[PDB]
Amino acid sequence: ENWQATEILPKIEAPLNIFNDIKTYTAEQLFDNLRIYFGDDPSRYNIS
Amino acid sequence: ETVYCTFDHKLSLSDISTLCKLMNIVIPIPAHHHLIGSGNLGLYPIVSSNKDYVHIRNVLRTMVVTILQKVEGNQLVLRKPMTGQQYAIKNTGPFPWEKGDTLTLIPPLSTHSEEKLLKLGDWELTVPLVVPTAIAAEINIRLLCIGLIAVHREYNEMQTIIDELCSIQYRDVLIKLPDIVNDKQSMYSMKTACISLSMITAMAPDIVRTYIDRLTLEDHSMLLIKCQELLSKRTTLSTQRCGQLHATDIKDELKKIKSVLTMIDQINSLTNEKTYFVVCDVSADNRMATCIYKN
Amino acid sequence: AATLVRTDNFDVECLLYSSRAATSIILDDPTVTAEAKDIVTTYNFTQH
Amino acid sequence: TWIRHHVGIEKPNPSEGEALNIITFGGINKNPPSILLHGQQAICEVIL
Amino acid sequence: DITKLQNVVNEYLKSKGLNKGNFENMFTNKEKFESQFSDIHRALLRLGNSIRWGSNVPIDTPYVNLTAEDSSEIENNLQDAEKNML
Amino acid sequence: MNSKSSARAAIVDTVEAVKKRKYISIEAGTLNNVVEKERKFLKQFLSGRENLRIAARVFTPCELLAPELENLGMLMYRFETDVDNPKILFVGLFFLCSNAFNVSACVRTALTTMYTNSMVDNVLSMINTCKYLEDKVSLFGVTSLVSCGSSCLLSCVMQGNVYDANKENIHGLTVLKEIFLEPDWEPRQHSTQYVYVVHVYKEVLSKLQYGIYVVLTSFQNEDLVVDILRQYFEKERFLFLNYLINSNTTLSYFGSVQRIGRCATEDIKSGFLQYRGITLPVIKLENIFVDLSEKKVFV
Repeated sequence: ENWQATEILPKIEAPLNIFNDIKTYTAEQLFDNLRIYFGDDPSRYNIS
Repeated sequence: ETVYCTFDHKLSLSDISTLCKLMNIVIPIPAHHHLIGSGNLGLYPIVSSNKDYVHIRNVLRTMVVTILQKVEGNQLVLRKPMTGQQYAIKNTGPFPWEKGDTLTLIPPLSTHSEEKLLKLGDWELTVPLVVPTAIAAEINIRLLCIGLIAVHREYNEMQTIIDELCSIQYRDVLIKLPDIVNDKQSMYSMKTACISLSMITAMAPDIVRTYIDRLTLEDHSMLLIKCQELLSKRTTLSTQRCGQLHATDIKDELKKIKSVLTMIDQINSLTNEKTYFVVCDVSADNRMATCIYKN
Repeated sequence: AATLVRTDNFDVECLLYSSRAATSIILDDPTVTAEAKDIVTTYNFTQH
Repeated sequence: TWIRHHVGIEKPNPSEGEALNIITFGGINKNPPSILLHGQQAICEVIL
Repeated sequence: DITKLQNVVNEYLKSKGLNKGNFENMFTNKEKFESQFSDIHRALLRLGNSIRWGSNVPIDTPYVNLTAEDSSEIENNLQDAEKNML
Repeated sequence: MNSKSSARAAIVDTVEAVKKRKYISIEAGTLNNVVEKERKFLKQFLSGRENLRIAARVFTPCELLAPELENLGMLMYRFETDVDNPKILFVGLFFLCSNAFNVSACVRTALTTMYTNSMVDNVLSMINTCKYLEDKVSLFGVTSLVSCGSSCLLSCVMQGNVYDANKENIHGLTVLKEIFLEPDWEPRQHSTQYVYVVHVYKEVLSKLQYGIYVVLTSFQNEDLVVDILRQYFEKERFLFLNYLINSNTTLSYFGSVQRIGRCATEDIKSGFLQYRGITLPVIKLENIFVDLSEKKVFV
C-alpha cells in the first residue's frame, strides 16, 4: 500500500545499519511487508 | 499519435489495480479516432453481439491495434503503433514468447469461465491473444477440425477424439481448446468456414475436369498429365453414373467457376495470418518483451 | 577390489600479497551511450 | 529390464531417436532429492 | 493404350523432371511412330529407368516386372497370345 | 544566388536537426548544487534517438560459429530445440548451406571441413531428424559484434543498416556465390534491388532435402516474385506434387520466400572468404537496410 509514497516522499538519512545480506533478507523474506523492483519502474508516476 | 479513453461507469480500486496490472496490452479499436469511450473500447462490442469467428477473424485483421502506455487518474493513454519502430508488449497469453518470433492476434478462446479482466455493467473487456504464428496456424486447424467433426453423429469415440483435438501442447504449456461437445458458451460455430471448405473440395474436381477435357492439342504438356494423375488417384472410379450424363451449360460452368472463386476470396480471412509484431528481446521471467511493429 | 575416488569442494578464504606498483592500468575517461527502447531508455557507461 | 530393476532404474532407455541427440547435446538430469542434509556428493569407480 | 501410356507417362515425366533423357524422349517419339520392331529394340534401355525408380540405387534386374508370379503369368499370357492371336 | 552561403545554411540546419534528435533541452530548475560531471551530463543529456537500428543480444555456444567469429555480417538462424536448457540455438547460413542441396560437392565438403566437430554434428543430426525445416529453424537477422568469450555473444540486426556503434565500417551481408541467383529478364534493372531468401525443398526418393536460395530482383511486389519463382521452379514443383500426397510428413508447400531488405546496385561486389585457408567465393552485398517481411509460401 502507498508504494509510490516511499518512492516519492522526503526520507530521513539514516546512518549505516551495518546489516549484512540486504539482498538475502529480502530474498529469504524476513519481512512480511516489502515491495522490491529489479529494474526501474514508472509505477510512481500515475497519481490518481 | 495517442488516444484517450475515459470510462463510462465508476471503477473500483481493484479495477484500477487491474489496469495497473494490465498497463501494457494490445487493444483493438474500430474507429481510427482520438477520443474513444469504454462503450467501444475493446472487442466485446463486436464479438458476442455479432456473427463470430470468421467475420471476427476478418475484423481482427481490419481493426486498429493500439497498445496501452499509461493509466492516469481515471483515463487511459493508448499509443497507436507505427510501422518499423519498437514498442513494448506484456505477455498475457499462455504460450511463452521467445526471441525472433513473429506475433499475431488470434481471437480469444472464449470460454465463459475466464476471469473477465474488466466487467463493468454488461460491458466487459476482451483482448485478442498475442501468439506466435505457428501456434496460430495450429489453433486455426484444430478449430476447423472440431467444427467439422462436431456435426457428424454415431462415432462412438467422439468424446476421446474431441479430447485429442482439444489438447494441444507447445513449449511445455498445455491448453485445452474450449470448444468441447458444443456447450455453446462460445463455440463460435464456424459453419460458413466448414461449409466453404467443403464447397471447395466438392466443386474442385468437376471444374478442373471440364477445363482439362478441352484444348490438349496445344502443347501445354504439363497440366493435362498432372490433372489426370491427381484426379484418378483419389477419385479412382471417376464419374460412372455421371448425374446428368454430360448435359452442361456454358453459363452453368460460368456459375460454377464464379462461385468456387468467390468462396476463396471470402475465406481470405482464414487464408493468412499477418505478423503484427516481431519480438526482438524478451525480459527476464517472461513478463513483457520489447518488439518491433509490422503490418 | 575397487578404488573409489571422490572429490570434495570446500570454502576457503585465501589471502594475497602483491609488491607495489606491480601492474599498471592505462584507462579511459568513461564514455556514455544511450539506447531508446520505447518504454525505457538505457544509459550505458563504458570504460576501457 | 532385469538389470534396470536390480540396480533401481525406472523408465529405461530414454529413446533411440530424439533423446539420444538431446542427452549428447545436454545434461540429462534428474529430479532433486527431497531431503538433503549435507551438500554435494559423487563417487566414481575403478575395478581392481 | 500404348499411345496413351507412352505419351502421358514417359515424355511428361522426363520433361517435368530430370531433363536429361530428352534424347530418349525423341526415341520414344519415334517409338510412337509405327516402327515397332526397332521401337521395341532397347526396351531394356527404357526399362532401366523403371528399375531405378522401383528399387533405389539402380541395378540390372530381369526384364519382366517385379512381382514373381505376375512375371511368370505375363509370359504364360504371351505364349497363349502367340499360339492364338485370334 | 550566393550559393555557398545557402549550402552552409543547409548543412548547419542538418547538424542542428541531428542535435535536436540527439539531446534534450532540460526545463528542470537546474540549481547549482551538483558536481561538474553531473552538470555537463545534465547539459547534454543523451537519448537513444540517434542510431535508429534495431539490434538484439544473443548467446550461442561458440562451437557453431567457425567463420562467423571472424567475418562480420552473416545471416543467422534461430533453431528452437526441445532441450529445456537451451530453448533456442543460433545457426550460420553457411552451417545450414552445408546440407543444403544447391551447393556443389567441392564447396559442400570444403565448408564441412570448416564445420567438423561433435556439437555441429549433433545439431545437424537434430536438423535432419526434424520433419520440415522452415518452422523449426527460422530467419533471424544479420550479424554484427561477435564477442567470442566462453559462450559467444552475438549481436544481430533486425532492422536498419548493419553497424555495432560509431556508425563506422558498416558491414554487409555475405552470401555464398553458389546459392544465390537473380530471376528476372534484365538483372539489375534500374536501381536498388530487394534481396530475398528462398527455401526450396526437394525429395531424392527417401527423404526431403532443403535448398537455400537468395534472390535479388527489382520487383517489390511479393506476388510478382512468387510468380517469377514458380516459372523458375516449375519442374521440381511438379515432382513435389507427386511427393506431397504419398508422404505423410507435416508440410504443405514446395518453398517459401522472405524479404531480407534493400540493397544498392552499385553496392554489389564479388569476393572470397577464407577461414583456415579454405578460399570460398562470395558475393558481398555492401550496404543493406534490413527489413524482414513475412514468410510467403508457394506450393
